[PDB]
Amino acid sequence: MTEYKLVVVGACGVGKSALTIQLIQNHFVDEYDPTIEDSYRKQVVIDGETSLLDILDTAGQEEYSAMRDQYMRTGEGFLLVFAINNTKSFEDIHHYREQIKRVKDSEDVPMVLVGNKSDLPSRTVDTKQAQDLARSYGIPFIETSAKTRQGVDDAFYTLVREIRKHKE
Ligand SMILES: *CCC(=O)N1CCN(c2ncnc3cc(-c4ccccc4F)c(Cl)cc23)CC1
Ligand SMILES: Nc1nc2c(ncn2[C@@H]2O[C@H](COP(=O)(O)OP(=O)(O)O)[C@@H](O)[C@H]2O)c(=O)[nH]1
Ligand SMILES: [Ca+2]
Ligand SMILES: [Ca+2]
Repeated sequence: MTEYKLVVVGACGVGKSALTIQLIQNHFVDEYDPTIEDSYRKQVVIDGETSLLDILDTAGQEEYSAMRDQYMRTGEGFLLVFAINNTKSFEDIHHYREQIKRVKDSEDVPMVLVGNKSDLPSRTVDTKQAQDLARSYGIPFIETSAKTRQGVDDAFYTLVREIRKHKE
């Protein structure tokens, strides 16, 4: 039925590929090529409605390109991923949201804030601080672990729900 282009963004090392490969292939990768950018496709039923998801896992370099902008424009929703043990990656969220706003030429873009690595005890970003950030953005916040699979489906499916809400 409906096709959704989902884009997974966030700093290096936060778990973007690990989340995406869990969702698609149902295993946890311990180290995956940090530069590679690929898309993945999956059909899922969400709220009784079949959804064909096309998921772009971002990586590459810390640089502007017209080519990356082109692909980011195709996205209909974005996962803003940080790691709960990496404060810099949380500080970086703001940058990704701003660059999304730029390429979509919209401040109302479907997004979900994802705090990954929830299985690690050594947390440095409090749930409250991330919840307050998500509240300021008007988006959901979901804690995940690509390692245990806690919240992985929920994060992607909540982003599809956000895209559906926005399209109406
Ligand atoms: C370790 C490799 C990795 O995961 N990344 C490389 C650095 N990336 C990155 N660095 C800075 N800026 C961005 C900006 C974007 C972006 C551009 C336009 C719209 C939306 C958007 F997120 C991206 Cl895709 C990656 C950047 C990515 C992480
Ligand atoms: N403990 C833990 N490690 C994770 C989790 N997600 C990713 N990692 C690890 O963190 C590192 C970076 O993951 P990766 O998916 O390559 O990050 P990316 O640069 O954002 O794509 C790898 O060692 C992964 O195994 C998680 O939820 N829990
Ligand atoms: Ca990656
Ligand atoms: Ca909103």
